[PDB]
Amino acid sequence: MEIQKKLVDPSKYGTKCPYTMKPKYITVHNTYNDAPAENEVSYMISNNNEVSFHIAVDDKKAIQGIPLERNAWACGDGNGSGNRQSISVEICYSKSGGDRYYKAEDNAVDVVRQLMSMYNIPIENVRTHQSWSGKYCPHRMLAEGRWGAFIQKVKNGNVATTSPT
Ligand SMILES: [Zn+2]
Repeated sequence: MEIQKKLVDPSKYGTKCPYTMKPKYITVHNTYNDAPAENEVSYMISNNNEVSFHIAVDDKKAIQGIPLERNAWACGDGNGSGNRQSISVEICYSKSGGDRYYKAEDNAVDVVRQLMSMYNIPIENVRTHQSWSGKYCPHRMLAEGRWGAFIQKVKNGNVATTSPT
């Protein structure tokens, strides 16, 4: 999966990621609304709002907006774990639920494994927004029992042993 780079401006760092920290975990979220990942990033990096994320992936494209060598306020967990040292991945089109979501999820898989490989994050550190504080973000994944599946998919790169064929 190809990641786009339109990372946030240094002047916006201290509203999206004022601190610098190395990510040890990964936090996956599902989108409650449908939009291309590029839309989410363009919006998020320019926001004044506390909540930020690193990489957004949709069915079409994957775009990263917050530098991974910095924090991301995502969980509202303050200084606990993910807000400080996790990678926030936002799956776009989760609201759309259908084909756009299925690709977006599959695309996140490929993206997420890269972080596990590069930053040395075990699949055991991939957590939900609820796993830190309790905001239900991966709604689709949690409700349909697709979280564990996603996690196994990320483990290898989509075609891990979790899809019976
Ligand atoms: Zn969230």
